[PDB]
Amino acid sequence: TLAPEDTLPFLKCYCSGHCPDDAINNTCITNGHCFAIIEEDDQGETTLASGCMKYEGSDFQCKDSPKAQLRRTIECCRTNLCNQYLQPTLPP
Amino acid sequence: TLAPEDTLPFLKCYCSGHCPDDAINNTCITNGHCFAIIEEDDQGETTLASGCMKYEGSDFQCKDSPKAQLRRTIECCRTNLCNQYLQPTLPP
Amino acid sequence: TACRKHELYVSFQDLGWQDWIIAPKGYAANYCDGECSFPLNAHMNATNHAIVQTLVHLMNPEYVPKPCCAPTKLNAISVLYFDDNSNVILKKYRNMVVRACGCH
Amino acid sequence: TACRKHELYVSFQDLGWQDWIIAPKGYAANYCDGECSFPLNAHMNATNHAIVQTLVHLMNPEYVPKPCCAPTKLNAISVLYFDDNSNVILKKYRNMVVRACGCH
Amino acid sequence: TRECIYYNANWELERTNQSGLERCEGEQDKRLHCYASWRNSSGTIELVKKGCWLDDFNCYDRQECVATEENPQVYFCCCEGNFCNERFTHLP
Amino acid sequence: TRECIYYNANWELERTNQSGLERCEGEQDKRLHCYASWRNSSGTIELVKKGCWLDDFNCYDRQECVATEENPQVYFCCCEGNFCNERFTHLP
Ligand SMILES: *[C@@H]1O[C@H](CO)[C@@H](O[C@@H]2O[C@H](CO)[C@@H](O[C@@H]3O[C@H](CO)[C@@H](O)[C@H](O)[C@@H]3O)[C@H](O)[C@H]2NC(C)=O)[C@H](O)[C@H]1NC(C)=O
Ligand SMILES: *[C@@H]1O[C@H](CO)[C@@H](O[C@@H]2O[C@H](CO)[C@@H](O[C@@H]3O[C@H](CO)[C@@H](O)[C@H](O)[C@@H]3O)[C@H](O)[C@H]2NC(C)=O)[C@H](O)[C@H]1NC(C)=O
Ligand SMILES: *[C@@H]1O[C@H](CO)[C@@H](O[C@@H]2O[C@H](CO)[C@@H](O[C@@H]3O[C@H](CO)[C@@H](O)[C@H](O)[C@@H]3O)[C@H](O)[C@H]2NC(C)=O)[C@H](O)[C@H]1NC(C)=O
Ligand SMILES: *[C@@H]1O[C@H](CO)[C@@H](O[C@@H]2O[C@H](CO)[C@@H](O[C@@H]3O[C@H](CO)[C@@H](O)[C@H](O)[C@@H]3O)[C@H](O)[C@H]2NC(C)=O)[C@H](O)[C@H]1NC(C)=O
Ligand SMILES: *[C@@H]1O[C@H](CO)[C@@H](O[C@@H]2O[C@H](CO)[C@@H](O)[C@H](O)[C@H]2NC(C)=O)[C@H](O)[C@H]1NC(C)=O
Ligand SMILES: *[C@@H]1O[C@H](CO)[C@@H](O[C@@H]2O[C@H](CO)[C@@H](O)[C@H](O)[C@H]2NC(C)=O)[C@H](O)[C@H]1NC(C)=O
Ligand SMILES: *[C@@H]1O[C@H](CO)[C@@H](O)[C@H](O)[C@H]1NC(C)=O
Ligand SMILES: *[C@@H]1O[C@H](CO)[C@@H](O)[C@H](O)[C@H]1NC(C)=O
Repeated sequence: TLAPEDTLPFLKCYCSGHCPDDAINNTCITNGHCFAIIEEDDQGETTLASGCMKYEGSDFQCKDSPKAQLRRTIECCRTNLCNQYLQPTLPP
Repeated sequence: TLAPEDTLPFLKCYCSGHCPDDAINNTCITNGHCFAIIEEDDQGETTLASGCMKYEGSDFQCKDSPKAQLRRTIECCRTNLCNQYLQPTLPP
Repeated sequence: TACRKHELYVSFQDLGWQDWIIAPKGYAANYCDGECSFPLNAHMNATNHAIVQTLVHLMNPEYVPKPCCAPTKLNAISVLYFDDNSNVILKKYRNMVVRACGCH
Repeated sequence: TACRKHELYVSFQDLGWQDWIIAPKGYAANYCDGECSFPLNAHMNATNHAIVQTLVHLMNPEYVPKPCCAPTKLNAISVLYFDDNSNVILKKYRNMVVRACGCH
Repeated sequence: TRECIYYNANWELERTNQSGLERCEGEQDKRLHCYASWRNSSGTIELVKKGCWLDDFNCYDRQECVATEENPQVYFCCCEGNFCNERFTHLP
Repeated sequence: TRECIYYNANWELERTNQSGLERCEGEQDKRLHCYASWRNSSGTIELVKKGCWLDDFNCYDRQECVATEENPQVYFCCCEGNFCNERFTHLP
């Protein structure tokens, strides 16, 4: 009836880093998944981010980092505000 | 019947600078206009160029240079290989 | 810094076209600027190929460059301009203003 | 240097997806690169807004940047991948390879 | 869903109508205006073109066709509404 | 305009056909191939999926379905032609 890559926005994602112009109380209305990335940039200071995906291409962006210079971990949960109470830790 | 901005390629332009992968004996099959630009880059060495336009937006690209840092002159003729025997000279 | 449709008002008066443009005397041609970095969110409208390219950029930051913040939706504007024989002509110039943006 | 569709073959073996991609084991995802400068020719496929932006860049090279060499035509590729329950699934991923390029 | 009074002095040039009622057609979620442009010279009024116009900042919420330009070659006024192309004035 | 032999072991999962003749549909100016993928284990052959495939470099001008992979989990072969999904082999 309608393709899953152009699916109606229903899922609700939370917002700490990537945060759009119209998110209300840090809430994104999305149609793909909810993601939480714990990348620490080069300098010892560590970062955090929790946001909403667009579903198209998420298959590539939802596996663990294959072979990248820095270390990153991205958990793709489809539950409303699952990225809320999420604290990942990069494995050595 | 069909819009002039999506017009069938018929015009024939000549090729000294901008020169596509499949121009045969320096000839471009276009649908807009034929242009000849005599811009000299900053360094005293002067350049030359003769090629084919895409018609869309040519109204802007076919007037004289309004207020630009360097000096350029672009003659937009719609005759086949008109840019061939064309040698412009920038006016002071 | 992120993929974001910035605001830009370009006036035909300073573009040398004031002699052959009756109206409008300047329109809002929003320009698109920013950077596209992993991950590409919902609002940063991206394609599958943009994601693949920005993933290849991770391993080889020198061989393949990052995708580009480019417009995705455009609108036409009506322009009432003079002709070569001082004839008034109306034309709807398509793809003139930017309505959205995304990583390409 | 000009807007030109370069050639790039990306292999899923070095992208960490060799465990859940049966075939193809790597496809030609041509990346788009180059520079867009005045004038924008017939082969450098351009829009009206790209021309307006690259004309504004002439007067103000600092306020507004040049248009970007970005893809204009894309094709889908068929991928036979594993699922989360070791189930073989075929899917036509749209917008994966680049067929053309232009200034946006 | 707008409607303006279409007038054109070059009807014979492009095989069009010299007058009539033009039903506006524009993109969704966008406003549609009417426009009136004429030639004024030493008290003589000679309309050149009246009709429809796409979304424009210069005529937001204007119920009359008032030209604000100070002595141009062709006077132009844009108005938002239905059948606002009836009259016009040159109040700057 | 190609045509392949569609086979699918997960017909009951997605409410599809376990077999049949599938008429290929692809983009213009692009070739269309057929593909056959099966499971081989100690002399036992168990087909999983046969059908259509878009343009791919790995199966240019191949009249048979020959798998060149050295002992993968699921054998795969791509062939260009009409009804080339009939047989298959594991010659590396
Ligand atoms: C990716 O594409 C989408 C869809 O075109 C773009 O979303 C658009 O974002 C703008 C800016 O926030 C929205 O405008 C605003 O919308 C509401 C209207 O109630 C309000 O907050 C403001 O008055 C303003 O008009 C626009 O509605 C929205 N479009 C849709 C369909 O939701 C997005 O900006 C694009 N990405 C980038 C990086 O530009
Ligand atoms: C702007 O868009 C056009 C149209 O898609 C692109 O033109 C395409 O250019 C390629 C490269 O030259 C052409 O491929 C070549 O065509 C002939 C086929 O006989 C031959 O020389 C080569 O074997 C090769 O296949 C392609 O046909 C052509 N497309 C069309 C419709 O003519 C152009 O490349 C785009 N601009 C940029 C900057 O990429
Ligand atoms: C075409 O051009 C003529 C000539 O410029 C315009 O006539 C002008 O009409 C305006 C109407 O507001 C006059 O301004 C007003 O005039 C009187 C004093 O003369 C007074 O009511 C106000 O103080 C104000 O100044 C203006 O004087 C008059 N110009 C001349 C030279 O008599 C006419 O309106 C134009 N018509 C169109 C359709 O554009
Ligand atoms: C499924 O797997 C079995 C087991 O590996 C495959 O049997 C193999 O068949 C090939 C056919 O070319 C045999 O290779 C040839 O065998 C003989 C000597 O044994 C000779 O003709 C050639 O020198 C060549 O080596 C191969 O030996 C045989 N493997 C075993 C263990 O007997 C079978 O083909 C596979 N089937 C599919 C549909 O993938
Ligand atoms: C455009 O012109 C046509 C043809 O003139 C208009 O149709 C009618 O034409 C007659 C003369 O043949 C006029 O007297 C009428 O006033 C015209 N209108 C009607 C409603 O009969 C036509 O209406 C004009 N407009 C459009 C939008 O096509
Ligand atoms: C998909 O399945 C349908 C339904 O099974 C096929 O239509 C026929 O179904 C009967 C059983 O109801 C089979 O015996 C026939 O072989 C099927 N084919 C024909 C031509 O009668 C249908 O053909 C299958 N394929 C497609 C592409 O829909
Ligand atoms: C948003 O938060 C405000 C206070 O921060 C609260 O009063 C309100 O309930 C919330 N509204 C919505 C629409 O989420
Ligand atoms: C192109 O030029 C070659 C020699 O440069 C000449 O023999 C031939 O006539 C020309 N062919 C075409 C198709 O223009």
